[PDB]
Order: sequence, then C-alpha cells, then structure tokens
Amino acid sequence: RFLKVKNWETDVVLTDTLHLKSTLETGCTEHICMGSIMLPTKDQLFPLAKEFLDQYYSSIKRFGSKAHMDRLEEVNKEIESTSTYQLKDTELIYGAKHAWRNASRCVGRIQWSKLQVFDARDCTTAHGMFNYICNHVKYATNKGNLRSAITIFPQRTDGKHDFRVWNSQLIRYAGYKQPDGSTLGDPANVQFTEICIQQGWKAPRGRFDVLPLLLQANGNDPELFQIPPELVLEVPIRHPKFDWFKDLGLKWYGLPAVSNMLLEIGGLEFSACPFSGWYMGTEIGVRDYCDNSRYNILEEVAKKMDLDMRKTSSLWKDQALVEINIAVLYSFQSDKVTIVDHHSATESFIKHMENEYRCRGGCPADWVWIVPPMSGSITPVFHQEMLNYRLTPSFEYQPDPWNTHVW
Amino acid sequence: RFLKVKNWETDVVLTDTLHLKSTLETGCTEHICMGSIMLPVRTKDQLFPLAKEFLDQYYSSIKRFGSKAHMDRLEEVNKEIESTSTYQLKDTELIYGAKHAWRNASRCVGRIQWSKLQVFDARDCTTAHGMFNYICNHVKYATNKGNLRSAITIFPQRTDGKHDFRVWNSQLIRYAGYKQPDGSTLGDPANVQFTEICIQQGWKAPRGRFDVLPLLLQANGNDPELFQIPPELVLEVPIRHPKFDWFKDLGLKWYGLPAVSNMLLEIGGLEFSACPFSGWYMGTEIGVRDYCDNSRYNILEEVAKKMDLDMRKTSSLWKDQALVEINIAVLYSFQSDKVTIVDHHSATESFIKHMENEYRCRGGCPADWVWIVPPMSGSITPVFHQEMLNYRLTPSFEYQPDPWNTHVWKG
Ligand code: HEM
Ligand code: HEM
Ligand SMILES: Cc1cc(N)nc(CCc2cncc([C@H](CN)Cc3cc(C)cc(N)n3)c2)c1
Ligand SMILES: Cc1cc(N)nc(CCc2cncc([C@H](CN)Cc3cc(C)cc(N)n3)c2)c1
Ligand SMILES: C[C@H](O)[C@H](O)[C@H]1CNc2nc(N)[nH]c(=O)c2N1
Ligand SMILES: C[C@H](O)[C@H](O)[C@H]1CNc2nc(N)[nH]c(=O)c2N1
Ligand SMILES: [Zn+2]
Repeated sequence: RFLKVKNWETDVVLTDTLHLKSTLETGCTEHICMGSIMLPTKDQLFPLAKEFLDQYYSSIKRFGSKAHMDRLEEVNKEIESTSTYQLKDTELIYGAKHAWRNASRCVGRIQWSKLQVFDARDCTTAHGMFNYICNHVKYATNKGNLRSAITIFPQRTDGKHDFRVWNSQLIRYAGYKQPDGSTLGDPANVQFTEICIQQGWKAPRGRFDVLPLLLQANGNDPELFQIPPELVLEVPIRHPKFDWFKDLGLKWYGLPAVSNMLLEIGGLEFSACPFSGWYMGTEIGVRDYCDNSRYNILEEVAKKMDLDMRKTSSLWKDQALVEINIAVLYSFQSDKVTIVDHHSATESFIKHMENEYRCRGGCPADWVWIVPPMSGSITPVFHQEMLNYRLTPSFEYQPDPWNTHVW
Repeated sequence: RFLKVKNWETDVVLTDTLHLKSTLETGCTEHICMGSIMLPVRTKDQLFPLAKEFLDQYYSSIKRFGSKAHMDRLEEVNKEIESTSTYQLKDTELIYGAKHAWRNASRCVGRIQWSKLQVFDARDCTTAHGMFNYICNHVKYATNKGNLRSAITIFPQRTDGKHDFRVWNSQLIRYAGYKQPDGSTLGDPANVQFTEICIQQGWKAPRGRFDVLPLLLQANGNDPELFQIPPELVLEVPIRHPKFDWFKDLGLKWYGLPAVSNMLLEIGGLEFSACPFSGWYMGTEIGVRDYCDNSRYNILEEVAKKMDLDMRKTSSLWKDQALVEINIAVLYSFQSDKVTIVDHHSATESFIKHMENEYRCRGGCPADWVWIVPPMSGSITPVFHQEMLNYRLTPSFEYQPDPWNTHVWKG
C-alpha cells in the first residue's frame, strides 16, 4: 500500500502514496508484467465528475466549501437533465495541465504547469479547426522560442459526432511506396499519405513533404487543409565538424505536436486535442533518423565516416549514432530553435520527480519510455526506480480514425 | 488464454501460451506496474506439489510422462519427503533443473546458450575448504584459457535454514574497493562493504585499484572462511584502444569471467543457496556499467579529457562519445587476447532468434525488457523494438539478501 522507490546511483529512497489514488488498469497482473507492451452513460459519469471536481476544489484550497458543494450540485443537475456537462474554463485549464502532469511516458513534465490552453470548444466546422490549429502552430513555434500549448476541440457527445485530427502529429512528412520496392520519405506515414491522395491531395512526391491536415468536425467526413508553409519552421541538419553532413540533405521540423490522442477530464472525452512542446534531440537523431523502419540513415552516415562496417564489434553503428545526434542538436541550437539534450532532460526529470514526491506523494513514470534510446545508463533516469500507474485527467491512445469512420 | 507480443520494427506478432504455467508473483497488479523495481524453511505440505510439478516437467521433457519410471519416481520422492521432510535430486534431474533455471531467467540476454551448461555437482561438499576446491576447479574449467565455457557448481541444498551453504562474494571474481578518509574511493566502490568485511576477517589488503578479492565461504551454516583464488587461475585483460595509443595509460584492466555467486537456485521446491554460475561477458557490462556508472569506476571525464572533447555543455554529447570509444576498447582488448566476449549487437540479435525459437517450440519466452535492452545504444538493437512478457517460471534463479545481514555468528 505504501511503496518505496530507490535510486541505485544515489541511494535516495522515495515513498509513493499517490498510487492509491490510481483509477485505470495497467495491463499487468500478479502473474504477468506488460511493462513493455506499447498498447496494453449517466451512471458512469457522475462518479468521474465528482472525483475530478473534488481534486480541483482541493487544489484551490476550497475543499468542502459552499462553492465546492454548489458546483457538484450544478454538475449533478446538468448530467441528470442533459446526460453530460460542461467544464468551466478554470476546470478545463486545470484538467489539461494535469493530464500532462499524469502522462507517465513524458520526460518533459517539469514544465507541466506552464501550458498555454486554447479553448476551441466553440468550433463547429473543419475550416474552424484548421484556423485554430494554424494559430496553435504559430503560437507554440514563436519564431523558434517554443512554448507548450494544447488546443481543445468540442467533447464527445453520442460518439457519432466526434472531432478528430486524422494526422498522428500536426506536422509530419509523407511516405510513398515506390515501384523500386523501396520507400521514399517517412515509412511511418505511408498509409496516411495514401488516404490523403485518395481524398484528393496532390503529393509533391519528395523526401520531406509536410503532410496536409485531415480534419473531422462533428463526426463529418474529414476534409483536407495545407498548413501555411511559412508557419512550419524546419531545420536543415549539419554537423559542427563534418562538412559532408549537410550533403545528406537532412531536415526535421521544430514543432513536435501530438494530434491523435484523447484527453479525458472529469469523465468528459476530448477526442481532438492537439498538444505540443519542444524536442529532445534523441527523438529525431536516434529514432526518426536511425530506426530501421524510419529514415534508416546509419549505413549512409557510417560510410561517409569511413568506418569499418565489416563487423558489428567495431561499434560503427554506435559511433555514427552519436554523430547524427551531435548534428541534430547543433543544427537546432544554431538556428535558435528550442531543443533539449537527453542529459539535461533526464536531469530535469529527476528533479521533477523529487518535487512531485515531496509535494504530491509520487509521480507515475514509465521507465521503458523515460530512459532515452541511446546512452541509457549514463542518464540518471536509468538508475531510478519508477512506479507506473494511471491517474486522471489523462491522455489516452485512440485508434486511427480510418478504422472507426463510416464515410 | 493467448497473449500476443508485437515487434514494432518487423510487425512480427508472436503468441504466448507458456505464461499459463507461471505461478510466483511479479510485483505488479492491475493498478501498478513494478517492471523497473530491482527487487519487487519449507513445510512438507508445500513441498510435494512443487516436487511433482518439476518431476512431471522433467518426465515430459524426456518423453516418459506417465511411464512406470515416472510413477515410481513420484512415489519414491513422496515417501522420502514424508519420511525425511525433504528429498534428493537424481543427477539427471539436477542437470535438467539447472539448465531450466537459466532458460527461465528473464533478465538474461545470453539464453540462446542455455542447453550448453556444464553442471558440477558439489552436493557431497562439507567444508569451506571443500567449497574453495570446487570453486577453483569451476574457475579453471570455465576460463579454459580464454575460450570460456558456461558452468555452474551446485553446493548442498538448504535443510533447516540454519545450515546454509553460502558464497558471501556476490561474484567469484571482483575487485576490492577502499573508502578513503578524504571521502574518495580507491578501486571499485560497489565492493567497499564486502572489502571491509574481508579485511575485518583478516585479509591483507594490497590497497590498489584492481585487487582481486578473496573468497569468503560458508559451509553448513558455519562462520565463513577466507581463501585467496590462485592468481594464475584469474584471467585478466589489459584494456587498450585500437586507435588511441594513450588508452593503455589509463591503467585499466578487467577480469574475463563473470560468475554470479549470491543467487539461489530453486529446483522442484528445493533451495540451493550456493550455486555459483558463469558465462562470458557482453562488452557493455564492463565498458558502460563497470567503467562509466557514476557509482563505479566513473572514467568518462578522464577519457573525454584525453580525447579533448568539448566538456563545457552536455549537448556536445561528450559523454556519449567517450562512452562509445571505451566500449570499442573493451571489445578490441578481449578479442586481441582471445578471451570470449560478445558485442551488444550480436548478443541482442541472437536473443531475438532465441526468443522466436522458444515461442515456436515452447509457447513463450519470459523476458524482462528493462534488463534485456543494453545500457547504451538501446534503440539501434532489435530488442528495444520487441514487446516482451515478463513472468516467473521454475526452476529459477532468485535474489537473496547478503549473508552478513542474516548470519548468526558462532565466533
Ligand atoms: C515541453 C517539452 C516537452 C518535452 C521535452 C517532452 C518530452 C517527451 C518525450 C521525449 C516523449 C517521448 C516521445 C516519444 O518517444 O515518441 C514524450 C511523450 C509524451 N509527452 Fe511529452 N514532452 C514535452 C511536452 C509535452 C506536453 C506539452 C504534453 C501535453 C500537454 C506532453 C505529453 C506527452 C505524452 C502524452 C507523451 C506520450 C506520447 C505517446 O504515447 O506517443 N508532453 N514527452
Ligand atoms: C553464456 C554467456 C552469457 C551472456 C552473454 C549473458 C548475458 C547476460 C547479461 C548481460 C546479463 C545482465 C548482467 C547485468 O546487468 O548485471 C545477464 C543476467 C543474467 N544471466 Fe546471463 N548471460 C550468459 C550466461 C548465463 C549463465 C551461464 C547463467 C546461469 C546459468 C545466466 C543467468 C543469468 C541471470 C540469473 C541473470 C540475472 C542476474 C541478476 O539478477 O543479478 N546467464 N546475462
Ligand atoms: C508533445 C511532445 C513533445 C516531444 N518532445 N515529443 C513528442 C513525440 C510525439 C511522438 C512522435 N512520434 C511517435 C510517437 C509515438 C511513438 N514513439 C506514437 C505512438 C505509437 C503507438 C503505437 C503508441 C503510442 N502511445 N504512441 C510520439 C511529443
Ligand atoms: C552469468 C553472467 C554472465 C554475464 N554475461 N554477466 C553476468 C553479470 C553478473 C552481474 C554483475 N554485476 C552486477 C550484477 C547485478 C546487477 N547488474 C547484481 C544485482 C543487484 C541487485 C540489487 C539485484 C539483482 N538481481 N542483481 C550482475 C553474469
Ligand atoms: C516494445 C517497446 O515497448 C517499444 O519499442 C518502446 C520502447 N521505449 C520507447 N520509449 C519512447 N520514449 N518511445 C518509444 O516509442 C518507445 N518504444
Ligand atoms: C532502476 C532500474 O530498474 C535499474 O537501474 C536497472 C535497469 N536495467 C538494468 N539492466 C541490466 N542488464 N542490469 C542492471 O543492473 C539494470 N539496472
Ligand atoms: Zn508490470
């Protein structure tokens, strides 16, 4: 019931009590751990509302006050009559910030209270969605001095009128399977690109074509919009020492912005809620560039470095990996686009954990995602025991809409 | 039931049924995952089902389930348990059990090897001196002048828990650590507490950076006794770098034989509290953890200094660059001296093939991702992208507390 987490580098032990407030299920049982699996009515709603409103009124030091009891009363009345309820602005803001605070896979949460919340609940059409999203993109980008933001579209009603952004991120590159058998662009995005073309997009057919948005308002068929090119800040990738690096023709975008997740606050479901921060360098340099199923660039880079690729034991993959990651960080920093390295981010997270343990009684953290995909044990998070559990408000994965949607 | 694991690089999906045979707990519940927690005297009544599960598993493995041999063995074991409160394994059952505890070790990336294990039966041992001899023989056999062979040496099982065999060393070969009055540590900081124990017990400490610790051995619940492994049996590798001539002057070396000596082997309900086992190293164990952990030899700074890297900001990735060079050096050094070692790319690739084989022939392969993924270059190894299921099968190796925390001193 009361649980200890130990840091094996520093011997610091912290005690977790926050997990007792956990609500949802983990995927694990006493017989099987699923820690490494990527995807493990009126009646239901009033408890969820009450749970949330209690935590909110507690946060503003007015728990069990008349304003507390009056709002619980009001939400209760409203669910009774209408089958749902509407969050106050103060509650929506609190809820969005806490969904981020509770996101166990996010190493960037020291920042959680500084989130700019854009209330797009008054949106009704796909053109409106497009407008809201351009404004989000411009605000968050801020000419390279990035600011965290979320834009929240209307909540689910009967579920036949869902707002969705069909894109997985606001900004992503097209992928095209070629006669050649190879893939041009991002292999992650082949299926979505086909949907875009099939819906009428005219693809430039290059290696870094920013995808159009596919927006679904009010459960209608999604429509296509292109983000103003001038709002998408991109960074050409060069290396501080290797002059040939630029010749690889690599670039990435400045703004990481997840658009396929579902935000749950007080039992209400916000199925379109694009959110953004800034990159940790490894995300681009290790994963986007070096995953065999992605741009898969290790081979080309190692060749330009003139390394012995004959045997795995020469660690050519590892050498080229480091360089690619030095290049990414240098390029963002030179163009003054906000980026964080995995050493600084993980150090920040350890501090955030201590804060959360001290002020909140714990911090749900998923070690499998928090530990960077390179140089794991030379980051402090590797040595830090973490407990993973699900608190609400939360961000949840949801299925790609082309499976749900009836055209 | 059926559980599926996906590999996100290949889209290959595997189906686990083996997890239905799991019994012990994981630490996890439907409300909390403890997948990153390092650490998440039997009665007769408990013992006969444990013996029976094991014997049914053994007899099935030799295609003799339900034979007269199988039935007669169950009867014989049952009678021994009710008569003596315990039982003895046949040599064949002991071998099978030891191999299976390895096959079942979910934190072990080297399991493709599991069926090649030399088992030394040391159940006739009675004294610390006897244990010393057995362990010397294990070291010499496993070392094989650099052509390393996996092995385990199994000392007598637990009886009343007051007569335990234990190796107090956590590994058979490890280096001393000495806390200095000024707060610095000489040698390996992981081994300071044990080093102080050896010293107190009468060890004459050379007080250098790589002093091989003496063995501290407990037989039959007695106070443990000190013994020095003959130095000519302890194979070591001086670490040098293929391109950097100054790497040798760091004065680094490491031992060739990784040999765990503090774990408990459970077979059919019986508990083998002293069961030292050894394989060969994966390079990162030394180059990443032993050399570069802040709490271990902590060489990153010195290496990066010598390399003249920009050390004013982490974003130059100086630590990452030094890290790779050190690991190249370890692999090169072991290879040049013809001492078995495997790189983390080779080891993980073989583990995936092993895992897929097991899913096909066994219905599963319990694996702990947190431990299986290497501590450098995680996602450029195939295991990073492989979903895994962790659960506990027996026979098994288990952690046990250090014996100095529990021992009743006789004086
Ligand atoms: C401000 C700087 C931020 C940093 C440096 C950061 C860092 C990260 C990183 C490295 C990941 C792993 C991404 C991956 O492997 O694909 C992640 C995941 C995540 N973060 Fe953040 N984060 C930031 C801001 C945010 C914000 C603003 C939110 C929400 C408001 C958020 C919620 C999440 C969620 C839900 C995930 C898991 C995503 C998934 O399941 O695919 N983070 N964070
Ligand atoms: C044959 C070559 C082998 C290789 C390359 C290898 C590889 C590894 C590695 C890298 C670890 C993680 C070490 C760490 O982080 O501390 C490990 C853990 C382990 N392996 Fe092996 N292994 C080998 C043989 C063996 C043998 C012979 C056994 C027993 C018969 C064994 C049982 C284990 C166990 C029980 C662990 C978990 C240790 C603990 O919890 O402290 N492995 N293996
Ligand atoms: C807000 C934010 C900040 C930041 N620094 N990075 C991000 C990364 C977003 C992202 C980019 N590319 C891929 C992903 C995820 C996989 N790593 C997508 C994903 C896939 C699956 C199967 C499950 C899941 N939960 N999430 C997430 C978001
Ligand atoms: C048979 C074998 C082969 C191989 N390649 N490597 C090994 C490494 C053994 C080892 C060496 N140094 C430390 C450890 C473990 C953690 N890494 C010790 C440990 C500590 C704790 C707190 C728990 C635990 N289960 N195990 C294990 C053994
Ligand atoms: C199977 C495994 O869970 C999967 O490859 C994970 C591992 N850790 C990760 N960690 C982060 N931050 N992001 C990821 O996409 C993944 N992928
Ligand atoms: C806290 C965390 O579980 C701990 O640092 C683990 C992580 N993964 C590991 N993996 C291996 N192979 N060996 C270890 O000692 C550890 N330590
Ligand atoms: Zn778990």
